[PDB]
Amino acid sequence: MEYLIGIQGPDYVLVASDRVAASNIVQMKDDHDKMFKMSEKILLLCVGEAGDTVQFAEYIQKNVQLYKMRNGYELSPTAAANFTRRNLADCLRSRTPYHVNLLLAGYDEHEGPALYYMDYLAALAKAPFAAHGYGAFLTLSILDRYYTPTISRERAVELLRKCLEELQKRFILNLPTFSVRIIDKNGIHDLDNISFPKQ
Amino acid sequence: TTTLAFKFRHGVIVAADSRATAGAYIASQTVKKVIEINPYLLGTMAGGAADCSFWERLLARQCRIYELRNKERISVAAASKLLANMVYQYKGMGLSMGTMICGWDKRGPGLYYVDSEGNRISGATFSVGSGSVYAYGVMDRGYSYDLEVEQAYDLARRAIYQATYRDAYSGGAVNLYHVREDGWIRVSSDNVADLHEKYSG
Amino acid sequence: TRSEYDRGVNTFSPEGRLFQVEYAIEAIKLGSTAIGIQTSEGVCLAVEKRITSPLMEPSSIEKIVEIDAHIGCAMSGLIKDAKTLIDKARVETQNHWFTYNETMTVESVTQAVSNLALQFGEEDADPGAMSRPFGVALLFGGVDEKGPQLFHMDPSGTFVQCDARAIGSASEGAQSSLQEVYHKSMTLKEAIKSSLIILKQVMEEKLNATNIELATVQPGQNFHMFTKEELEEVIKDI
Amino acid sequence: ERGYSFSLTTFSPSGKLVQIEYALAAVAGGAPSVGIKAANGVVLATEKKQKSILYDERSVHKVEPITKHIGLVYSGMGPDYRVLVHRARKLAQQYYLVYQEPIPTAQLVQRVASVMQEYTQSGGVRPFGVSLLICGWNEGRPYLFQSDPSGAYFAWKATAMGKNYVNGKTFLEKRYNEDLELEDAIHTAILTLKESFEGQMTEDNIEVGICNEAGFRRLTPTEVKDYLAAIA
Amino acid sequence: RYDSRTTIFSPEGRLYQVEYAMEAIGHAGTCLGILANDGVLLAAERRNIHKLLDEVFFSEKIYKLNEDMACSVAGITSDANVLTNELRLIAQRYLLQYQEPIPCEQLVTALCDIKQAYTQFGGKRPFGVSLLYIGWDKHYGFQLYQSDPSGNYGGWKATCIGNNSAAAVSMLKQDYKEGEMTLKSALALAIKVLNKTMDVSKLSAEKVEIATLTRENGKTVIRVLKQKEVEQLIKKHEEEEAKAEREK
Amino acid sequence: SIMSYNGGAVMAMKGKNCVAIAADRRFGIQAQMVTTDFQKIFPMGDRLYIGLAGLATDVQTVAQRLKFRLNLYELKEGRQIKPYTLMSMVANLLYEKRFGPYYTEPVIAGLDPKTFKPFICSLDLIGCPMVTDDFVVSGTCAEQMYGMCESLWEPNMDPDHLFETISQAMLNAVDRDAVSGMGVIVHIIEKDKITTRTLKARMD
Amino acid sequence: SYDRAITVFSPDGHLFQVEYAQEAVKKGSTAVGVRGRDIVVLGVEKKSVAKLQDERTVRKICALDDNVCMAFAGLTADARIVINRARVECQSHRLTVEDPVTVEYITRYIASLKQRYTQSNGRRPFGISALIVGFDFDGTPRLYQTDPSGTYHAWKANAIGRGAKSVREFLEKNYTDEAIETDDLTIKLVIKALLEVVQSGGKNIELAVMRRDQSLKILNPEEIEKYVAEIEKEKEENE
Amino acid sequence: TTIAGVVYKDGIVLGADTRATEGMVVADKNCSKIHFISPNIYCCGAGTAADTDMTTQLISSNLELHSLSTGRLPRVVTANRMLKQMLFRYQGYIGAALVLGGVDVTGPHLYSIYPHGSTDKLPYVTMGSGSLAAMAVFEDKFRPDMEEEEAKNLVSEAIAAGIFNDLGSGSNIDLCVISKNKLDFLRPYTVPNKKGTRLGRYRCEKGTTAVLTEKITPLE
Amino acid sequence: FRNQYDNDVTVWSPQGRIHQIEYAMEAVKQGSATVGLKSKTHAVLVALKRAQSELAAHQKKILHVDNHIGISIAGLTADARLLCNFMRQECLDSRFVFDRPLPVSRLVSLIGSKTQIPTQRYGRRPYGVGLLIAGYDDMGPHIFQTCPSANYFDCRAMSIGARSQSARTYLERHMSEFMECNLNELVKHGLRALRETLPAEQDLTTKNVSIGIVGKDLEFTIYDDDDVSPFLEGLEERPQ
Repeated sequence: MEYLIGIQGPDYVLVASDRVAASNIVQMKDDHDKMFKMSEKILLLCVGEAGDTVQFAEYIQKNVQLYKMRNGYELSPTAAANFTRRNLADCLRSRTPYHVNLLLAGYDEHEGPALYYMDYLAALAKAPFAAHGYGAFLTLSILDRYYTPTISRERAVELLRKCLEELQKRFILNLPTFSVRIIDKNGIHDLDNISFPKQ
Repeated sequence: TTTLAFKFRHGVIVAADSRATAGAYIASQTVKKVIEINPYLLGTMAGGAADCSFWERLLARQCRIYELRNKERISVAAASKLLANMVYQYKGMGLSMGTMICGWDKRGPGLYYVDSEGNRISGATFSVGSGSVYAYGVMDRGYSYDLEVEQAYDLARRAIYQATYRDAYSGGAVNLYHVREDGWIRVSSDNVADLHEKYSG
Repeated sequence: TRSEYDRGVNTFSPEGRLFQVEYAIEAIKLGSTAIGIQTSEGVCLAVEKRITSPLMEPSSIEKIVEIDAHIGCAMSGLIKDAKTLIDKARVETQNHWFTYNETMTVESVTQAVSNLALQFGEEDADPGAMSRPFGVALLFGGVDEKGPQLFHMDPSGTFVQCDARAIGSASEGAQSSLQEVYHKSMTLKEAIKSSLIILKQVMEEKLNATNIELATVQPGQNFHMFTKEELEEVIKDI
Repeated sequence: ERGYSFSLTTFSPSGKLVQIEYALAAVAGGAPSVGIKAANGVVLATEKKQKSILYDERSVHKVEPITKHIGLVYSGMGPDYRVLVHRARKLAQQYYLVYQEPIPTAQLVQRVASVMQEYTQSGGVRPFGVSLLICGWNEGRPYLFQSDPSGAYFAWKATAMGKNYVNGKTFLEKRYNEDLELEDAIHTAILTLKESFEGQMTEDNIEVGICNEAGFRRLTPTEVKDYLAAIA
Repeated sequence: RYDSRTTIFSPEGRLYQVEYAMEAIGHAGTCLGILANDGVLLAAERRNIHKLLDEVFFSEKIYKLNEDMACSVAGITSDANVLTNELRLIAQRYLLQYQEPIPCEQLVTALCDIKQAYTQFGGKRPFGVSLLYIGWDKHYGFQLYQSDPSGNYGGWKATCIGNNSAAAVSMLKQDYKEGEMTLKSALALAIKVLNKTMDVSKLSAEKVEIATLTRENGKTVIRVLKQKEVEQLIKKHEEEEAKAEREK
Repeated sequence: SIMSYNGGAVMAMKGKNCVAIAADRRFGIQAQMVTTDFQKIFPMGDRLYIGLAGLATDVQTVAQRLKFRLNLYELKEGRQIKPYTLMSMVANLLYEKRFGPYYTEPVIAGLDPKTFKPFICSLDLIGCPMVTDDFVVSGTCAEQMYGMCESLWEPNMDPDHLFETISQAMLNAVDRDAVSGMGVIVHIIEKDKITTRTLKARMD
Repeated sequence: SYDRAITVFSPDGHLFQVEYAQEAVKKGSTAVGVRGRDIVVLGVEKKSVAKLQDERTVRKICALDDNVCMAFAGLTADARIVINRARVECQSHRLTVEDPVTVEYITRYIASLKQRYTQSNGRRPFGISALIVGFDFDGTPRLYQTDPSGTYHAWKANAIGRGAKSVREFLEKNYTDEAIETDDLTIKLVIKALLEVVQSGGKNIELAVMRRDQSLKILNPEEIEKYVAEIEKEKEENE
Repeated sequence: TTIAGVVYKDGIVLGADTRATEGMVVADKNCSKIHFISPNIYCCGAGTAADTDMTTQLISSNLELHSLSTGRLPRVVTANRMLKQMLFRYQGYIGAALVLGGVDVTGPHLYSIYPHGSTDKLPYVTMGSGSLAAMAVFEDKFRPDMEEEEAKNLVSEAIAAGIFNDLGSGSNIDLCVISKNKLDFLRPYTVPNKKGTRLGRYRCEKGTTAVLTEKITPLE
Repeated sequence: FRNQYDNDVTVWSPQGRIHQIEYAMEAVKQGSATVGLKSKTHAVLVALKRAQSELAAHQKKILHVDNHIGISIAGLTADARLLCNFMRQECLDSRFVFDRPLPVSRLVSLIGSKTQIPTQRYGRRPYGVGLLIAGYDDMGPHIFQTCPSANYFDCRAMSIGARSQSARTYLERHMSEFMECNLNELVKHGLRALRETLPAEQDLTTKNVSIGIVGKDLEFTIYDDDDVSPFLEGLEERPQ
């Protein structure tokens, strides 16, 4: 399924995602965005069951912006992660459960960067790394054997490039293009994608 | 069903067959798929026919209320999101929907695809229904963002006939619409047989 | 001793009058003058703006609004009261265009709005509704299967088909003038000229472009509110 | 000031709710009751005197237990006292069910105070015309509390409310000492009942309950008669 | 007149019931708090200690709400208890939902919203309780907020509420050096204010209720001054007053 | 098989005037492995700790509502929660949803606040309270740890001996199962110090 | 009589409780907002904090959404409640339609909320008037005044609270098309209107400027001294 | 699980096991199944342990409230009526097999409610998985109008046959005796099988386990 | 004020009257007159239409509820309209569940039950509308007059409203022909009744009268200025 690679640097998190939208037979949109801007210092990545993903993501997004606007300051990324976890857990046992996996990664001035994992049951997890979708099994081995606690930005893009090209070689369907972003003291910034010739 | 709607520099077209079937026997061959919900906003057809008609008529009521309350025409994005939410609370107990929200507003000609499953996705090329893949192949072979109005019309008719010809659950008539800053227009309606004669040679 | 019966709408006077409803009726005279006239060619609605300050945005003050492209409205009374009334009327017209997929007649429009009205003393207000009579008099005009039709609505919920009705502060005088100035064969242009004549005779200030809002509904076109240039054209003759 | 002594949801321009004060005045007119906290336990007593000896004194009891170690006495209305007992029992037993542990008396007083102040929240329902005396022993400590019709609750080394409560309070503050023993506490309580009993207490004319490490128990008529004879 | 239920508007616009709920705090016990450079404290008066109160309590006018939240109360006892319980409920609901101690401003605004809702509508008498919340938050360090039965609030570095509150706060602002008091000088200032505002020539430590909030070693500790500690502080201020007068 | 959907392994131990609680660190879905920082052991006090076994998100939810209600109780009473009240409290928290049961089987351990007598307790999915004088385990490794703690435990076990016994028991028990493993956290708490450790077992 | 009842018409057809709530705004504080070509400005008189109040929490000007702001005059608790409700509604509107809330929609919601709070007994009307400002999607400058009666109106530059009549006349006499040519001219007009009633200057004034989607920053108390230096400079310049 | 109940000449004797099993693995060997309700009535539960526990505390609290409101000792018919009403309220969704026996002003009484919610008054009755062996003994050796000590050993050998004919019961025996002037809560009455002695020390001394990191936090 | 006994329907006078109910009764005396007549097989409702001004239409006083049953209102517009929607809903419910027309007596009984609740319970104002009910069922035509005191009467005729005593005494003079009259005869009798109600300066014009007729085979049909024209052509001249 759709991919979400978030890796935590010494003072940054590099979060990555694909840009493919398909309905069970073919890619309708070639520039899909499954990543949502929680605030200036936090972003959300939600995948899994489609349709539920988008409205749930905007509901959480508007909840967190409601918070940052009613109080004048945005949540800490850990607080936002726990908020989303509580919301989805409360809606879990309800008669309309939300079977959507999720990722959450951001930065805080007081402590530093953070990254959080959510299944379609939404149990929390903080790691210097994260992956979602059916390719997660494929690139988890790269994620482990190709990671050090001191990933540098250029080596970070090289490592995500390695994971990306292993997806392109191994994963069954086609992932043409990828969104990857840097989160640091200056906030959120967007980086480029990859492509591969076959001629 | 088979609906194709692709966006280009000049505007957006929409495709529609007219064959309605209940299993094997064709229920009707004179079905208007794309709904003239609003004079500047167009809605498409897929899934349950009555589900689509009811939901699009609800959306038409909603946009008329919006344009009469806010005294401004509703955004295409707003209409697509409204459709998505109003059908979402119905998700899970028997809804069958797939629909394109197509129209031109202040943010340029817009197109979004809504469905019972839950995707409200934008994008240039939209094809849903039985012959969605057949239309997708010909369009992606022929899609260029720079299709001029007459050539866009010609390639539109070409791709739509290819779609209605390659499918087995499609037939009857053809519905074609174009969207511009003054609203939508009914371009043409060419039958399967006459257009067969035209496109055989 | 009336004082024991004005307190509350559910009281009956010794003369059997609804004093709360009568007070709501008289509260219409607090609003600005609105004049609507019915002609074979259509209906035109003329109103006074009563602009408080030149810095005001004239688009904000709404004396005439559209419930549907085929029908028109005029207001006199509380702004918020009429806002709820007009929103309900628009919701109802879309309800009809949903249920029967047709354009619903102006008499039925005033029927439904009066159904929302006269509901102040109704137990169905448990979810929340008017505990007090609605405080705006409504002027409904438009074209339906019976041709051009104009209906005047009373905050009590009563409606009457009127060829030419005037509501607002100068309802009595404007009605008296319309009584002799109205003829059955009056054309739309001469009817609108007469309406602005009555407004000039009635309004507290001079007639300029920012003193009058003008509306027209004809079988041919849809609801048209006179623009600045159209208002200037129709006022330069007078 | 008169237009504000008619509802429980309107503040008097100077002070506070006057209906609460009137409920307190109803309390001060009730049967005198005295509670005393000794070093090792607590004792609370009241006078059951009523005309027409035809009345069955055993039929009703002014001192009732809430649980195995909590007892209460009142001063003021009777039926309101019964209702308060019912609500207190329900609340204490709910706490027991939730926590499977005997209810601490401080929490019981807090909850009963909340329930009685609930009746003071809105109009149409009068506040309880009853003040409560709560006796309890827990964590090696005897607790004595007073619950108010206003929902206020406070502690008391030894207090007395009801009829002639000021004289009883003066007597207690001129009698009570921090090192008092349980039996001497009962003696002081019966003496406090006496100094304004007005009519020669009998074994059944008064009613006294006692709580200690062994829980709370209302004294039987025989022990009451023995203590009355000992005091004489 | 317009002294009926709170959902009324005087022709001049005044909400008379809310006004009376305001002036009613003047009948409550005097309690204050001030903001020190590296500490915050709450000082309160024990107006009712006649002879025989068991003092089976941790604090009467000061009520703790959370590992980080503490407040002082001034109003009717019933509304006081209700307000404290709702404070606990809201603070811990925020903690459960967000897995972070509630910011002082957010909890204060929550209480203020409840209090306003109790005077905005419903025909219910407004909570006649004025609160002095004390607490710490990573967003602004040490903060002190003064509630209000009307439903308003304010951030203050020095505020007294209760009987004789006007004179107390006037002299407090007369003798406040912002940004340059530690905990010790703040304690001395609070004790002097109590000396001037209470109706006693020598206030007893029993009549005084002081709780101090301080952040250290990564954790915020809320402690009420023990009897030994409060008596030492009052005796120190007493000999300090003696020093001031003998020098005078 | 709901237990196998996420799994886990917790154990509680007590000794002479001290308590030791141990828990697994693995977090993973029914088939695939994701993280190793899952928190099954939670501090209900300075000397009170609760271990949870069940669905991961159900574990976190019950832990958070427990912390909320426990802070409510602590604020209401002002006293430290005595662990039998904690066991009845957790039993109620699970049981109050009998028709909607949380498929979570938790565990608690601690000491009496006054006499410093250690106490442990066991809870069932639908909330059956249970207390043992020796030991208690929960998770997917119930059989192995049960058997070898029966064969290994001795009464009146000294604090250093308590730490050694809990460490050996938990490690050699987790060597016998796969879904729960790859790192175990061990918390020994005594009335004087709280030494928080993590024994070095296999990372496999 | 007819005054102590929210939903009782007077014999002369007035809901006197509504007008009394409206008059309650006149006892608030002056708050004037002007919309320019690319800017909208909010000038409010600030209560001089005596010695101890934390000005961070005395917020008179608050933003409902990233595209709308508002200043209020009236009871602060009512203003806080309406602020919370209106920003919650902005977020829910973005939930329903995904696009930024237009000023008309949020002003209509605020007016409808106040109205539903002033049509039944047991519900006291919101005795606050709020000046709604913001830009639409196409960046058109719009400013709205909401009245405790539950109505709203579009104002190019309005003032509320005490002395609002004097500021109204000042704006009538000074609002010109060229007075909004530049941001600095709009600022000069708004500070002039403010100092009309708060003549002390310097402090006791708060300003906020919204340009074409800058997520307005309130003018911080470093260039209010600079901007008032500019104001005094232009003031001694024409005289 | 085994619950048994007899009426003897003067009162009631109750016998309960102590083995609690989840699935096919025993959970605990010394669970308490004799449940305190009243100082004059007692109950034994079987089936879902949590359901038995919670229903027993609920009925005990309600019955304590009843007795305190009345001031009289509660009667068995009252307790069983509320118990059966609340059991039938859930209509078998609770797997709680309880047996209720006690003494009132009318004499000894003993009732047995199956998990579905049916009851009957019996001089002698048992339930549970090991109910077969207990009731076989109940027909084999039981005698009515039979004295206290012989009641004790009767119930003891009945529960002994239960434990030695069923896996889900044993390792302790506890008895509750009800009388108009006696309440004997024997717990344990007699342990039937003590765990065997351990022959080999597994040698768990110091230094046998390595650790990753240290962290010291003092308290008190 | 000794009339503190007329501020709500739930208090009795010291003399045992509900003055609020009496005021509601007198309320329908304000509305315009309306008289009904019934033949062997035909029942007529004739009312005097009133207009706010001559430049506007006359207020409708004859309301159609069902093909066989018809009503005429005199009093508050709001209460009468609400009663009319209630009537229509009940008649439809009867047609749906029983497939038979609602009996006139049964309809009026449910009307009384519905309108008694405001009279008995605090809350809704008493229904101050005088209703004239004319329908057809098994035993022929019925005329039912439902007084706003939640009471109803089976009447040969009734005039309710302003100056209705003149029509009442006209019908009191003219019983002897009502039973045996045909359509035209009863219509002219009713028109003479209204003309008795109407003063000298005014006459029953086309816009002034509203006529509703029901019968065994003829549905409840209401006539207007052009429709009342044939019926008023047979009308005689006013005996002035």
